[PDB]
Amino acid sequence: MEHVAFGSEDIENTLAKMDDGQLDGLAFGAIQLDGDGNILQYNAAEGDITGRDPKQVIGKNFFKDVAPCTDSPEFYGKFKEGVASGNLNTMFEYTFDYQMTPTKVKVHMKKALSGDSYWVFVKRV
Ligand SMILES: *C(=O)/C=C\c1ccc(O)cc1
Repeated sequence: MEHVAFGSEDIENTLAKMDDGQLDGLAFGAIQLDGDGNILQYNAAEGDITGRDPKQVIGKNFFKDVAPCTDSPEFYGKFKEGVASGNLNTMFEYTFDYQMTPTKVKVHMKKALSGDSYWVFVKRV
C-alpha cells in the first residue's frame, strides 16, 4: 500500500508522482478534477465508498452528473471560490446520500501542484 496519510500538509507533492495504478493503493478516496469539475482521476477507495465504478465516471462532471448532493454552497461553492482564486485548501465533514445509503465522510479539497487540477480526498468518519 502507498504510505500517505489523509490530511498530510505535503500531499499534493506526493500524489503528483502517482499514476492511476498507484492512486488505487491509497487508504482513502481520491478524485482529481479540472477547473470545471470534470473527473480526471478516481481511485478504488473512492469507488468502494461511493459505489460507482472508477472507469465509468472519469470524463463526467462531478457536480452536475456524478455527485449532485455536492452542488450547494458548502461543497461546490467552496470549490468554485477556490478555483477562481487559484488557491484551495479546506477540510469538512459532509454527507453523500445520492442513490446510496447516507454516509458521513470527511473531505479535503486541495489545489493540485499541477496547473488547472484540484484534489478531492474522502474518508469515512
Ligand atoms: C453526494 O452526493 C456526494 C458524493 C457522491 C459521490 C459519488 C456518487 O455516486 C454519489 C454521490
